[PDB]
Amino acid sequence: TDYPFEANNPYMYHENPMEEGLSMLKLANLAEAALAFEAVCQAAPEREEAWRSLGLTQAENEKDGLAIIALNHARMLDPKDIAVHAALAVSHTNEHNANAALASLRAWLLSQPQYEQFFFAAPNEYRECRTLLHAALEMNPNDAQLHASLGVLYNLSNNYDSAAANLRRAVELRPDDAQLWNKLGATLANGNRPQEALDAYNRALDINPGYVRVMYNMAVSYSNMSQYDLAAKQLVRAIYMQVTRSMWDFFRMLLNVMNRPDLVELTYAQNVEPFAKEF
Amino acid sequence: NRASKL
Repeated sequence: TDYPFEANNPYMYHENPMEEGLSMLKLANLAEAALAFEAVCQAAPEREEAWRSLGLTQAENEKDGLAIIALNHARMLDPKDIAVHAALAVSHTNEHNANAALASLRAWLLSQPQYEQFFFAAPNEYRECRTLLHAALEMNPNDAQLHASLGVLYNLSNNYDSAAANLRRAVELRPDDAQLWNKLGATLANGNRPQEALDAYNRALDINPGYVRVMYNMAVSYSNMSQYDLAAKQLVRAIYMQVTRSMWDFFRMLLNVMNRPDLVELTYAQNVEPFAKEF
Repeated sequence: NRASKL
């Protein structure tokens, strides 16, 4: 396997870890759900729903690398699972895999029977995607996933204003969708509008209190605005909820900038408790 | 400065 399964996974022993993973997702316990889904992928690697759920969870748990590995299994097993193509496009965009991101969006659109009929990293592939999505928008004008998909595409080319407009329309249409609010927030954040981003993230966290990616993104935006007390608080939540070293290193920089050398030294132990108390 | 994630 290309997937680095956690050793000593207690769900390996369980009757029905798939059910348990789904229930963990409903509860929003992402780390636990991922482990449960991992157990299913180990025991039954042909189970496409298992890889998809794993991939989906890992990306929300701020692990795009692990997400991609899992989603590619899902994509092999069911090339018409559009949730898999959608998530691959998102994680590849985050990872700046331009070609792979455009391949996923295109597959996302064309895998739907409904739809089946400059940018330096991948110029023509980009134009094609843009054209296909706009043509689809002509066939189905108020489709929130089409607007969201144009948001992903426009993030890829750093056209954060067009991305934000499309994604704002998507959340107007689906205001209880946690992923859409996070996507809008990330867009706004990357487009140097972190205050607005934080409002979107707050909506996302209210829907899914276990959305570790949103928590991380909030640490990022607060750090960008140099509100380090607020960044530190969100980052502690993120680290605690995630379970990593990259986040601890980011946390270390916050503690340094705020002139807390006593706390910086404590980050190597990687115990979140003194920091949970502190913040 | 820091990148945000979709």
